[PDB]
Amino acid sequence: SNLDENLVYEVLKHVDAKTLAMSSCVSKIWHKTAQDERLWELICTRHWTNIGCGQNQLRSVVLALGGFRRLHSLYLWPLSKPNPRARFGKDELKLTLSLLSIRYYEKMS
Amino acid sequence: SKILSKVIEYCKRHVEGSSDEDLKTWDSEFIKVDQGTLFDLILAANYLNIKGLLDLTCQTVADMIKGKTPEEIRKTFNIPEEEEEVRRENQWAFE
Amino acid sequence: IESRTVVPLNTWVLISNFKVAYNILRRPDGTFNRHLAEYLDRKVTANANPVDGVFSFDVLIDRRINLLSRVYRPAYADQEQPPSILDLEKPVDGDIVPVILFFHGGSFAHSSANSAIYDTLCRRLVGLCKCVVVSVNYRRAPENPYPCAYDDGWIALNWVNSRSWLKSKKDSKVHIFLAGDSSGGNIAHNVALRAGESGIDVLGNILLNPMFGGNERTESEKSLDGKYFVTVRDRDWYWKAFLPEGEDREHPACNPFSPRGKSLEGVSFPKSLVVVAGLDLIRDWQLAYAEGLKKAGQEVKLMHLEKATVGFYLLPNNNHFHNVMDEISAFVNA
Amino acid sequence: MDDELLAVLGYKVRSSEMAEVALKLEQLETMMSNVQEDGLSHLATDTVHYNPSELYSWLDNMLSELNSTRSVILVDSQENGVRLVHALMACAEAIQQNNLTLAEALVKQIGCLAVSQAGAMRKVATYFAEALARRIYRLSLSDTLQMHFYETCPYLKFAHFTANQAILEAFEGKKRVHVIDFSMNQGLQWPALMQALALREGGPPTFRLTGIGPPAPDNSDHLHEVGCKLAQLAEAIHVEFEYRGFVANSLADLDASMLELRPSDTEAVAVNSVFELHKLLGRPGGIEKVLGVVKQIKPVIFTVVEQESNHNGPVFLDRFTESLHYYSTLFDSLEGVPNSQDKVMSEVYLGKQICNLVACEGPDRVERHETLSQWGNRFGSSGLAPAHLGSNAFKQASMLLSVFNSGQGYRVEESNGCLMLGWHTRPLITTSAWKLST
Ligand SMILES: C=C1C[C@]23C[C@@]1(O)CC[C@H]2[C@@]12C=C[C@H](O)[C@@](C)(C(=O)O1)[C@H]2[C@@H]3C(=O)O
Repeated sequence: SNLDENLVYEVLKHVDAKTLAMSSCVSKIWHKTAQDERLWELICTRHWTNIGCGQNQLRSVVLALGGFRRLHSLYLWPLSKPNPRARFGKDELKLTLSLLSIRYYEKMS
Repeated sequence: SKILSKVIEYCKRHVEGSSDEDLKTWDSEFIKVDQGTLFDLILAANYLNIKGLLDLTCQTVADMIKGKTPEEIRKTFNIPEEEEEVRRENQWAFE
Repeated sequence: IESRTVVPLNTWVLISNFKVAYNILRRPDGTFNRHLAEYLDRKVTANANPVDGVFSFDVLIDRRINLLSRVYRPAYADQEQPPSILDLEKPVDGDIVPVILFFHGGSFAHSSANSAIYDTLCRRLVGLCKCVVVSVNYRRAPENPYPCAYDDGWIALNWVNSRSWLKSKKDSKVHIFLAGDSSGGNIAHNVALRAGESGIDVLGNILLNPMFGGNERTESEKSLDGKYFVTVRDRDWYWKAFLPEGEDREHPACNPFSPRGKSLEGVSFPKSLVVVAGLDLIRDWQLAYAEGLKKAGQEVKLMHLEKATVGFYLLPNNNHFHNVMDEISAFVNA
Repeated sequence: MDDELLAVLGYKVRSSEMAEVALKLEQLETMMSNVQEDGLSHLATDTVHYNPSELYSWLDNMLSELNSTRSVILVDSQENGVRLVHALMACAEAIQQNNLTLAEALVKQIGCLAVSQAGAMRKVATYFAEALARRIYRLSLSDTLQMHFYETCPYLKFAHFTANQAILEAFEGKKRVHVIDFSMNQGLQWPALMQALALREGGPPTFRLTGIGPPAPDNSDHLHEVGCKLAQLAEAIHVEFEYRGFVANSLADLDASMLELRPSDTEAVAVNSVFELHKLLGRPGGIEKVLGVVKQIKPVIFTVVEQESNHNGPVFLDRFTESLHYYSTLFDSLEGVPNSQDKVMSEVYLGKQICNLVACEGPDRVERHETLSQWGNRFGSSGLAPAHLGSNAFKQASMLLSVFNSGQGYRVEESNGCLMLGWHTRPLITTSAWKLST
């Protein structure tokens, strides 16, 4: 039916990664609420047991280079596509964020 | 009211580890009875500002949403540039 | 304390280092640390310059599965200059020429044809037996559990049997001897079975501590447990990783003489040379394999060494290595 | 002296350290019996391993934490390839015999064979005949080209990420840093390093960058343009930035006085060079002057990425033979890559490399490749001790070969504290890091 912004932020909270991106394509209101990067922030944070750096610096840097949605779609999904058992650690985060920064620099001109 | 009596019979039970599994069985019977009125049970929760019931009732909807195709998600709750844009931006889910 | 007085210090160091590294690389939930395993693995590269009368070169046999083999040949004595690219696949001159098709060990999970312990073994085989060797690089478990190795072996054999430059002038045929180490010996046996079913005529078979097992606990497993570099825990780990899902250690790939297996009566099989180590955790299974070969109506020359551990053939500092090499040379040039 | 029986197997253990090593192994065993699975997990995922060959150091680390070679690969081909190689080796010897009459026919002969030939050998024959054609007559776009080499081949990304880890590890504990890029190009290595210092524990330092580029009317300002975009990136992630461009015909035209270096204790210096030092061997005495300047800089790390081959022999048909094998492997790796304009412009980039390899001589020939054994001899005489690469760098290079390359058979190997990228068992490039010997 019809749900409010904070209502979608609650129902679309417990859907993890694939089903959220599924729900990014259904409803315009849910489209906008899925472009919200806090759900993807939580999704990406679930992949790591210990990022090794504070969340305060990580969130600003990742949103300054394109956001969490693009970080998940472009790089994390290749790294999890063959086997979803393994949990990402330091090296996976470093690799994906370096690729994201290089991609941000490519668009810079 | 019906949703008022529902929140009483939920929250005194809340007042009333191993308890959570049969609590979730009672919750299954609950959202079975709370079906239909579930979506307006969200509005009742917003009226009341509940915390545990809100998470529990959103969990059931989330458990539904899992693994349905676009029009499936449509017909469960009765809900071309943008279509192709979202399809291409989320292609990895469909790939 | 018990393994120190049975092997030399260098062999002890090598095997203990391998054991502790593999202990680090094994994870209880059935997953393998592949990146660290490849980082810790010591490897070499092919060289077309003859060193000590042997030169090698790699051949990409298959591209869809990335199947590769390394070919070891004796140096061309007639010529003086080092061989060129065209000289690599030069026809052999000789009435009889045997080619050994070798599979390496590692319990279906470790090592490669490029490893610095199997390259040395293949070079020594060429030098001593006076032949040519083809070392296969088959897929490994648990990423490629089963039957990936048994298909890589079949493809490599089909390739080896087609090389017109490996034919012999006596009868216009290729004389292939299947050889395997540890798990490779396992593969060798199975490959020979397949070679028996088709038209390929394998003439001999060499097994060095072949890898076989079973559900029951033999007396060697109970008595010898952790005494010499091997424990039943890691043996069961490797059998679980290699074997398919929902199968026990009585699967025919584990025990060839299981009731679900196949009978070796009325079946054409090559003559076998089985070398069984004495101080081995799984000695009883290897002796049972030899006995089953003898009682199946087949030919086999059992070589039971009383005080031999695993990996005695990786260093030329013991009498067992020399005896086994002499027996292999006599078995080949017969 | 090492143990001969074990050194053949790939392990460098002293003969007089044997007992000690064995004792350590015993100790290790006991600890792994006590600390058990959890501790072993710490040994796998929370540890960085260096130089596995040195058993003493590896065991010490584990104990402290718990407390001319010719490599050839034959891919499937046809006898027409042998006829092509026979024709190609016929012209190289004929042109070296001062024949210059059979060479014209032989060059024409190669052309008639190539059309019938199909596969990667047709491309290698076409590019070698053309370079053989205009050598006979000699005794008788660029920015987009290095771009197209990025999204198609994995050698540039391997060089950047693997060198960044060595620089990042050496920068820990410093408040001001300065890196000098001998191969500044378009500055694609550095955006990935800047984001790593932003998320660094303890606080990002002050990042200063200085690039050096080849002369051109536009490349003088193209280097200025590059720093314009890097300055805007360093502000989005809150990093203090500084930049200064250079124009120089050759790296031998440099000196330490004009790099504007503060004291090294105040600002840490790290020199970088990717695919640049081989272009300096054509000039006599060039490599010894540049390596005497790097020592004058006194950096903390110097990462070099080169090509693993011997294409700088004093005999022409020797250079011709090795180059034909090496560029046959490269064109074999690209055979399965899907056809695209990036792929087409990649072969032209390599075709210009082949053509400069055999047609030119003297300073005009810049493709003077060498092997790590030869390269390590030059650095060792300068005074640059090796800096070993760990398993963290190895791991990322392996996952790098899994995002963009999927079915292609590229492998990473460790050797003598270095990293190599090759096709199957055939090495192609090598990454090494060096430090001043003390
Ligand atoms: C876990 C293993 C694997 C061992 C036995 C051990 O218990 C420890 C030592 C391993 C080994 C080391 C190197 C060789 O590849 C091997 C065949 C051997 O002889 O000894 C390897 C051998 C084997 O493959 O069975």
